[PDB]
Amino acid sequence: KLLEHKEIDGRLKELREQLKELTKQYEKSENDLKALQSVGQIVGEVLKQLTEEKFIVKATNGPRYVVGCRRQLDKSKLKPGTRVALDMTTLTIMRYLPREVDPLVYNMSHEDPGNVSYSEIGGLSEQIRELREVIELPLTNPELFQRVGIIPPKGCLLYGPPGTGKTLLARAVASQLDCNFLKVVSSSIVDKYIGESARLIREMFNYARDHQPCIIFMDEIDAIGGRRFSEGTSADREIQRTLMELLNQMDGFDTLHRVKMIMATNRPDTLDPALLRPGRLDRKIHIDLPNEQARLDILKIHAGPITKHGEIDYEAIVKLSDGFNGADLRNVCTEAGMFAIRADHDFVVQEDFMKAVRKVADSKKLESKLDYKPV
Amino acid sequence: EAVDQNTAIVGSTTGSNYYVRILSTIDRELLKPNASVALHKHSNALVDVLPPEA
Amino acid sequence: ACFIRVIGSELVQKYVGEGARMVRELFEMARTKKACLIFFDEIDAIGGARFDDGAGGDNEVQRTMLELINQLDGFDPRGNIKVLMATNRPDTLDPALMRP
Amino acid sequence: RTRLLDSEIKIMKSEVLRVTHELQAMKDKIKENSEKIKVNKTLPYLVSNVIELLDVKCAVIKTSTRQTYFLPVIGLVDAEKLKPGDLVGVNKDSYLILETLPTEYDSRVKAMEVDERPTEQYSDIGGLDKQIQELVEAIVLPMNHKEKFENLGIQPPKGVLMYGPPGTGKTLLARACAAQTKATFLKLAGPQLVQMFIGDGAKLVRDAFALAKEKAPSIIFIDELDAIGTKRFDSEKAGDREVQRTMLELLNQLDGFQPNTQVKVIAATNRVDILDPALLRSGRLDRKIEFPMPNEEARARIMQIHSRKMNVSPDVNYEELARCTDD
Amino acid sequence: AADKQTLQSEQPLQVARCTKIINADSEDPKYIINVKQFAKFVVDLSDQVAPTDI
Amino acid sequence: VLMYGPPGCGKTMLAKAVAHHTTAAFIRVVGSEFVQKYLGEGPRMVRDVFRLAKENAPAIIFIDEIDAIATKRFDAQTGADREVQRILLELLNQMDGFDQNVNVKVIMA
Ligand SMILES: Nc1ncnc2c1ncn2[C@@H]1O[C@H](COP(=O)(O)OP(=O)(O)OP(O)(O)=S)[C@@H](O)[C@H]1O
Ligand SMILES: Nc1ncnc2c1ncn2[C@@H]1O[C@H](COP(=O)(O)OP(=O)(O)OP(O)(O)=S)[C@@H](O)[C@H]1O
Repeated sequence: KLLEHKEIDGRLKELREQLKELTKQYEKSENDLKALQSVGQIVGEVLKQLTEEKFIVKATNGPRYVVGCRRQLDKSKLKPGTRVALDMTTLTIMRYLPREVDPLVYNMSHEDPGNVSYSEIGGLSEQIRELREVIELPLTNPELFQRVGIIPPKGCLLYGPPGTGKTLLARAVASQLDCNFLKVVSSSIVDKYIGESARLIREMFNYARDHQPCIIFMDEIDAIGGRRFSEGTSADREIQRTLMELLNQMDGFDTLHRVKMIMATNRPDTLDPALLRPGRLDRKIHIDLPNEQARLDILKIHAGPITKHGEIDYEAIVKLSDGFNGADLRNVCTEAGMFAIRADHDFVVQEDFMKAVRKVADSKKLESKLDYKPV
Repeated sequence: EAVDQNTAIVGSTTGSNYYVRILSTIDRELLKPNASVALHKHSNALVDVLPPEA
Repeated sequence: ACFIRVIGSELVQKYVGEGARMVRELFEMARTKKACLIFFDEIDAIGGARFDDGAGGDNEVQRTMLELINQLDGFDPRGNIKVLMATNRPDTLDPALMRP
Repeated sequence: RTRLLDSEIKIMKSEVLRVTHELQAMKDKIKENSEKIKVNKTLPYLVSNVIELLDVKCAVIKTSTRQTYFLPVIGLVDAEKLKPGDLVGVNKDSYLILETLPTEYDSRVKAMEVDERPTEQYSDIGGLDKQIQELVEAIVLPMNHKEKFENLGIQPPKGVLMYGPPGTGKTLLARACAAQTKATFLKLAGPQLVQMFIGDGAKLVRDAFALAKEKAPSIIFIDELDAIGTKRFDSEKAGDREVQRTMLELLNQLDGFQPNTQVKVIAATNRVDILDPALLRSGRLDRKIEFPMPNEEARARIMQIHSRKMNVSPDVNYEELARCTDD
Repeated sequence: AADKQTLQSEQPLQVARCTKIINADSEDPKYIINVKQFAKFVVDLSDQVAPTDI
Repeated sequence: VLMYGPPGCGKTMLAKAVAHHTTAAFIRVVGSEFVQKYLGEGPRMVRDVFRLAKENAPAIIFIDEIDAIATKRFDAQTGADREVQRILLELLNQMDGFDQNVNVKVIMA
């Protein structure tokens, strides 16, 4: 005679699940009913402090006021250039916040997917190690730099033919540090106005001033950097002054603190030789079109998830190919598996690699000017 | 500007312009420029004047 | 005996679908009468190319042009109504009325 | 024989506390959902924008009258569901985030979606037959079976180029794949990307690709890519800028960073030689598919395809007709 | 004063701001209005109208 | 005062050091934020700097920009000509030749 124990325990557990999943959502909605008594607070900024409790302020949508804090708001921490909160009705200061974002920063900052580490890439081991010495070190420890006593360097630029995985290398960086990446495509900065470009640059740079270990990556900088000639196009005046926004605020009065800039271009020639002086960017390091061992190693990276057999003629694929990126190897391996899927090879024959080398090497009829060598 | 004794005209940061009775508290010459002055929320009258700003 | 004349930039009026409302008006005056002729001219500002980026501007033209494709041909075709369209270019038109 | 007595007194207490569970639900929901319907039925509840979102859970609201309102208590959403730079609906009096607006698109993006989807059954394409085969294998099967790729483990393809003479048929694949595959079709022309309005085509590219991100079976038919696809110069005082901004934004938004197989990119140019080396390379457009001039029988075939629904007397020799058509 | 008394009876009968329509949702009326100048709005109707002709 | 030289001679470095040595109220701005939308906006910025300058002291106040906002080409109706005009006229008309007791040595380079 013990079934009533289970016949009450199961009902107690199920009614407890009901009461928990219902009454807890009911307590959250009770907190929402309490939030129905919560007031929207005015955004604004201190203009200047006059007395111990009078504070000259200005609404960002309009008027100007002299008001006071609550009781414990740490008035000393209000310094002109801080973003504060005001009451709606009595208009008294309720809070100060860390500064704004203007969410164009958000929609390219936290859009970033983390990647695999540098195990995906290869044939740039010199670039891996040396660019590691110019990127990774002073946030691991900045004090071997201070054991010798020298200020750490600032930044670099990647160049060569387009698409070799300059940005994929930055992705391998974006998988390594995993800390504070701001990666901007760096051409949409001109909206339709004049100083809004500069203002967004300032907003990102004060975000980099607030947060310590920041990383900056800009791509296709030819649109935004450009070259200074005598003034022709009025739509290049803006690019010259935006470039001077870069010329100051990559050095500034205050030098940056752990704010690394990483750069990657398709042509570094058209950049102004005011930007080619070191200190700002330390060295322009080259990523090349691969060699035999480079093609072989990145190919064997791409030869991984393949239902192959004892047929893989590595040397014919690498030697019958005459300059092909990691993504060109994606093209060749992908379409070799496609030629397998052409007439449905559930396995992978090697002879389709020859067909893919045929197709892509014949497709290279279309691409000239294979270099832009800086300085 | 001031029309007469202790009653004057102030524009505002609310958008429009107003003509206000001002107290004898502020000294009668402290209002030469368009100086930073203090008004009332509800009933719009001068309390104090601050000479610097900006 | 019938004819109506309509310049394109007559529809430059500053409310959304007002030009589309006059497309409604012209197509519901067309079916009242038999063997009639509305005439079209300056059909570039009426719109043939779907120019767009993230602006949201000259869109009454856009929805009016969609209303034009809708009531023009497709969904109870024309009958005893013929309308000529005048231009200097077959270059700035739509491939949806170049629907062959 | 008293464990059942304690458990049945606890079951009467379970009915009591379950009446209390239903009480804390429904009786409190009287107040809550009554006044939350009533706050939803205050107005068309003053749509607005979140500027940022903090967690000291705390949000800043800008109205659609461009007036700002912080709150340290958000309300009827969660901090993860919203994100800053969103359309949001806010009470006029309490200034409270109520509900998210489902209007997060543009205007001529919604006009860009070709809704008619005209019919091209595969009788019509004649002479491009191996192009039909390579085309289906490189585009339609990415829409159907990624199992067919990654059970052999390679990749799905990344764009295909349709080029040849401007008569031999580039419109054919557009209407054919739109009518025969049942994915979400979207097209794109070239002078659309030619704008007097500076600095806005990046919004077109990124917002159309977010549209493709949220309408995942996304055929995107780029047409006349060689309009803005032009091989670059390095001159002085000669040339515009924003065409290169839109072109390079399409490039850096397609390749370089953030890849996605929720996009399918179909471009079709007449000529190829004007195009950049960066517009193709091997992840921009994977394939380089030239089109044959219709040899003899392809001319006869398509000429009969146009004469399918017309009255044709059988005294017609198509090989004679198409064979005395040269070029 | 040819209708002055009825004009002293239309003072409790006054409604209907101008408010051009942008668009709507689906499955329901649920329209969307800008007034003129202020803002935008996602509106719903009073009950004694025709949801067809909106 | 006016400076020139190739990029990389430590151009801001002198301004850094002279800001360090001095006692005065080293108000700094930079140049490329002067190009802004509303009427006389950057001109209002220059007058804010000058009125606050004459309010503080003739102590030392600082600006560091010359290039491409104030070129000698007055004569072009080619874009932002309201802004180009107000910047050029503001620079000259607040230069004035002199103000004689304010804003010691705007250094341009
Ligand atoms: N199978 C076909 N059916 C109908 N028209 C065809 C066919 N093949 C070719 N054409 C004609 O070929 C011409 C051009 O075809 P398309 O190349 O698709 O036009 P398009 O859209 O201008 O392509 P572009 O200019 O290269 S981006 C038109 O006059 C078409 O009618
Ligand atoms: N002569 C120098 N010797 C050593 N380091 C120097 C020297 N000049 C500048 N620096 C370094 O660069 C910083 C200051 O350089 P800047 O004065 O900003 O040059 P610059 O102003 O950026 O050049 P411009 O303005 O683009 S022409 C110092 O903090 C040092 O780190």
